[PDB]
Amino acid sequence: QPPVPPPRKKRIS
Amino acid sequence: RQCKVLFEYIPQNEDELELKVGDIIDINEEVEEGWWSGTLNNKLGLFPSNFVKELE
Repeated sequence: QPPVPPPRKKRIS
Repeated sequence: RQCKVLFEYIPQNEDELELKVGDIIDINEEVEEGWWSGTLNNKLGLFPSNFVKELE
């Protein structure tokens, strides 16, 4: 099955 | 360190790389669990690590 992207919380510092 | 894209990824945020099956990404660093920065076609952006396989 195709993967589900994890949630994002952060931009690159 | 390099990885190969196993699954397509259509970005959800403008700082994320668009991925196509077979792309090779040069890995930079972990931003947060599951999300790494890397370079692809001279672009630096974020990508989801469960979409790729790390190469030797």
